[PDB]
Amino acid sequence: DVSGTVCLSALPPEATDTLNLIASDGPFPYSQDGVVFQNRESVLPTQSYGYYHEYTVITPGAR
Amino acid sequence: TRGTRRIITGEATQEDYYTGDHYATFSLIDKTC
Repeated sequence: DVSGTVCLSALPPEATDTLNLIASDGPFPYSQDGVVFQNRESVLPTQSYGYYHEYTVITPGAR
Repeated sequence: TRGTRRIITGEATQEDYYTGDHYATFSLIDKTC
């Protein structure tokens, strides 16, 4: 289940950085950025393999 | 390690999800507020 709908202004400013890099296809800060997300727990609606992709939102001080 | 925050994209117009807890829960992102 998806837990409602959160304003972009209520998220960390680093989330806006991630959205800007998704639009330009990078360059990305982490190796795992752009890989397929499997959705193996069915939290999101079921879709084909390759429908969903994952990207890091940086946490300041976490390298 | 890089912390627990991520965005997942789907294929549809503005279909983006935020997680703060390494995929345990998700919310749809409203880019208009």
